[PDB]
Amino acid sequence: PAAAANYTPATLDQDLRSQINSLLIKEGHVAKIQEHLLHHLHAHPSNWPTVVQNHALSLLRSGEVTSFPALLRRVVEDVRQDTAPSLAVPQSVVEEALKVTRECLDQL
Amino acid sequence: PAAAANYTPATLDQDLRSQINSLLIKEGHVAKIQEHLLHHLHAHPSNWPTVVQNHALSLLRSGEVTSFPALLRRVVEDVRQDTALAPPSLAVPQSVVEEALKVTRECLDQLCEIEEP
Amino acid sequence: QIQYTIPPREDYNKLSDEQKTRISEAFELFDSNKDGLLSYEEFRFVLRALGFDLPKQQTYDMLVRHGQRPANWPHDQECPPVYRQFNLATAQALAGTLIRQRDPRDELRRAFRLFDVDGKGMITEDDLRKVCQQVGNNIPDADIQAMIEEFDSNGKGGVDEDEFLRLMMSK
Amino acid sequence: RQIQYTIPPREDYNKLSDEQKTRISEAFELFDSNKDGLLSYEEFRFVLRALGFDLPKQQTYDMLVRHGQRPANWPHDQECPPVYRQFNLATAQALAGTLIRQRDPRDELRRAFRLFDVDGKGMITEDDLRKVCQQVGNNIPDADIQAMIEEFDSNGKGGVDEDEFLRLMMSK
Amino acid sequence: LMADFTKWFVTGDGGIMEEFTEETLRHLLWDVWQRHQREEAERKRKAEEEESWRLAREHLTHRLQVKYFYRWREKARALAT
Amino acid sequence: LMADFTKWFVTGDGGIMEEFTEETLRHLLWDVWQRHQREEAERKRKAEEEESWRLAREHLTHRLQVKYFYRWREKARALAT
Repeated sequence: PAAAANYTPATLDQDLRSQINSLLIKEGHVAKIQEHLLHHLHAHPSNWPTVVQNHALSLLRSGEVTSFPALLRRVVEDVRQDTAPSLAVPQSVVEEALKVTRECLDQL
Repeated sequence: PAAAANYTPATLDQDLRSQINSLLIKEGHVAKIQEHLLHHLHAHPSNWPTVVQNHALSLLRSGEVTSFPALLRRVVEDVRQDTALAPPSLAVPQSVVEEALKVTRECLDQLCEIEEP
Repeated sequence: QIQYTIPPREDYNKLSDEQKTRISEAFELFDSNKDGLLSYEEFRFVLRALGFDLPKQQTYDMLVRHGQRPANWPHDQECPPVYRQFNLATAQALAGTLIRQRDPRDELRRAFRLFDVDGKGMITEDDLRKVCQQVGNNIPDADIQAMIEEFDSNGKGGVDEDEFLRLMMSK
Repeated sequence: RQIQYTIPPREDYNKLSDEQKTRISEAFELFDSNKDGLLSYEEFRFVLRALGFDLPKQQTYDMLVRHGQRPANWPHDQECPPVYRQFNLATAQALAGTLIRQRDPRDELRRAFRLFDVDGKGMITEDDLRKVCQQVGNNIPDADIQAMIEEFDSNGKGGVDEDEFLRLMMSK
Repeated sequence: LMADFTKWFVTGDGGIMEEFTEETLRHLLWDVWQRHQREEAERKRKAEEEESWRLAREHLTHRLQVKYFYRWREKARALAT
Repeated sequence: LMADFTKWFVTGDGGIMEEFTEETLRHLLWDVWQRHQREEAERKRKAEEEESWRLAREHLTHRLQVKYFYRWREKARALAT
């Protein structure tokens, strides 16, 4: 019930029509939660959260950030620098995301 | 008894041999002790010792005097001068003096006699 | 943001000798290292000694704006705000500004809390007596009785915060 | 006969350092609870004891009679006793100054030795240095304090006695 | 190929990886945030127990009490006539 | 009359009244002296324990300990080379 239509290949490709369509259909018989679950359970083994927490802690300890939203913005900004101890999410769970999302996206 | 020498009357008189002699005779077969008793007993009623003590206290509390001998010399001088002026004063009341006259008189009457020229 | 800059002294100069002496006193107290320099937390304490319980944000702003690097730090490398220190000048200027900016009511409220330790909400004769015992000087109970009765407008047996402040600010 | 009420000289107060003068003013202001800028006899005694002076009553009394000023409330037509006289900041400053400048440097050190060694053991050990470290608040590595003891322990007794403490604290 | 589409879908901008990492960071950071708060409570409490501070505090207390007590008593004495 | 002689003897210089007053003063004054000593011990004791002095003392102790401790440690590290 879903046609790729050359699938908008580039990782940077900015398509929201297809994305909101697929996401909307996918939300029915929700899969988002399955991905989230599998990912956390597969996210903790690599030892990333401790890195993140220690960084956030340092940020709070220095006193540079003094509110949770600011801490969130600061840290999300920091992790975002995947391209640059790295706060980048391990490639393993990315491959896992690829697998499970592919599997759950194959059905549609 | 002891024959005297016409008593050298004025209080400030000079003869000291008769005085020490009389003291010598008096200490033997002691009578001095009676004087001490009668005096203490008659000295405490006028309430003099408390005044003396309070003065000594003030002197010690101020810190003006810091040794017992100095305290003694000071208080002795003080009573010396108050006693000088009298005729709260630390002068010894006249009562006990009169008492001294009486008791000393009786003791001396028993002890000695005074010849007449 | 401009950074490492020395703070202005204008708000420190208009102080009296007592105050300046109190600042220098606090500094010298919390200056255990004797180097004429304070750590960040030592500076926080120095301000807390003057009666200022500022939030981390404000002291951190002070830290980045007016914090000087330590000597041991290699100049070829960047220094984080937290590792910076305060000379006497910065502490003086900052404390001065803080003091002249301080609301006059704060010290009085603090004091009211010092007098009324039980948190009853008012200062009674007993409290004044305890404080008298703390000061060391003995005052006749008529005076303290008058200290309460003259300013008690409710006949409650004490003086509340409002009355304390009002009487303490009154000429 | 004795001269009385005279103001004390500042010559011995002037050559002091800012620290000393400030500490004196601090002590004065501390024990000046009435805030009248004047001290009683005992307040002044405490002010001197705050500087670390345990003078005998005789000396402070001499100071009192020589440099004690009558209070204002006192009727000027009658004599006031020495004990009722008070000390302004100037007198306290001058007297304290003389006292500080005349004091030998060993006194403060002996006192300090008693402060480090509170148990009266007769020597300062590593534990004491550790306690003092805890008192000050700063944490120093045990190698330093171990070196603070060992470098100056000439008996191998496990501490530093008074003599050694003074000798080392006075050393150039 | 579906694999390419899912690749774009998961690691693209507004991808699943972004929403996920954002969410997990939100909750994780909240946890460590509360942790830091508790830690600060304890650190402040222990920091307060320092002696230098106790001295500064006591000195201040005494000074204030003196100042405002005598000021107060002065006002009282004034009004008492 | 004997009374005149007694008068000379008692109210004279070196009289019994003089020696008496001296002695009684000696003993009475010694008593009040020891008394004063004990009173001073207790009064000083009570005067010491209270705040103002305690603040001055604590301040003194701290300042001294700091000064000579760090001075000492300086000597030590200096010697360690």
